[PDB]
Amino acid sequence: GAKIYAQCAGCHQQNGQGIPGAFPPLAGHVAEILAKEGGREYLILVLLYGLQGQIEVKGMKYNGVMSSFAQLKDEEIAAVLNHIATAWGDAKKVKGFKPFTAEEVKKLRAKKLTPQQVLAERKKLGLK
Amino acid sequence: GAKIYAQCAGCHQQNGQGIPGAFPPLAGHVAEILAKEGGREYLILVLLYGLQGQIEVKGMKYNGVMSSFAQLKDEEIAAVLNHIATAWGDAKKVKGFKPFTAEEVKKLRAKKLTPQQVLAERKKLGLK
Ligand code: HEC
Ligand code: HEC
Repeated sequence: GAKIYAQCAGCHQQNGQGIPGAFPPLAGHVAEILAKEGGREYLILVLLYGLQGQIEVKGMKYNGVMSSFAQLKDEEIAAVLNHIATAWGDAKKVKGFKPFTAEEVKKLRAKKLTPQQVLAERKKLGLK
Repeated sequence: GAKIYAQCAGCHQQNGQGIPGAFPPLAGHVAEILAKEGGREYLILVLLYGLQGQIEVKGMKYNGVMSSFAQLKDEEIAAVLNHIATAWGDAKKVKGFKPFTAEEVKKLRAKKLTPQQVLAERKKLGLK
């Protein structure tokens, strides 16, 4: 569950800062997405389905593509999330959130959505 | 050594297409870089140090960026390095063609370059 995050070095970087300019800050930014309910739903989504479509995160906008892995077993995922949700301080800031879990992960394979579909649900939540 | 290449959801893809404005295609596309006197180090630089800038993709120009695959060890890095290499029929073109002697690397591990910099070494070899 951090080893995973490691399987592809780069993208969102060992630091969570990822690498601003091309990948957004998971860095702490995961909280603000983890606050706003469903968020921990939006996140689940992302790795399973993929996301795309110009977006703004901490003002610097992005527009790129990010793939889904949706291969990693509900397990495999389930983790490399409470990992990016804690492993730079976030389970912190955010209220004692219930961690992640696999049934919830297959609970969504269902959804069987798309890179845009997915943005749509990032729309639902907004910002500031 | 291709399992590695695998750790990466999306990216240059598997059919190794990659995808306009985003990630250029290596499938096919790597016949060329090898057929120069660096094409073969460089890859290591690309891989090793990062790459940033618009460039020619047997047609398109991307403005994308490529994180550094810093983190991986030496061996692993000649693996994929031998994979994108072989995987989509490119070495099946190139002469006195060799395996990414997991050494050919510690060999070019130094320069301590940088994205634009290797963006440089690119256009040195002679491209766009
Ligand atoms: C691995 C090689 C990659 C690549 C190429 C990208 N990511 Fe991700 N990513 C994650 C989350 C939660 C988001 C959303 C952030 C938000 O909504 O504010 C992102 C988003 C992206 C984008 C932005 C999409 C766009 O519209 O342009 C891009 C380009 C992107 N990523 C690329 C989460 C993660 C991970 C967490 C488990 C992992 C691993 C990755 N991303 C990996 C990659
Ligand atoms: C996964 C983490 C990724 C992501 C997001 C990208 N790559 Fe690579 N890549 C490789 C090579 C040889 C090139 C360029 C070849 C040439 O110069 O013609 C690329 C380039 C990119 C770019 C474009 C670069 C730019 O600055 O515009 C981008 C956006 C990009 N990649 C994304 C080689 C490889 C690999 C070979 C071993 C691997 C693995 C990856 N790339 C992985 C990723």
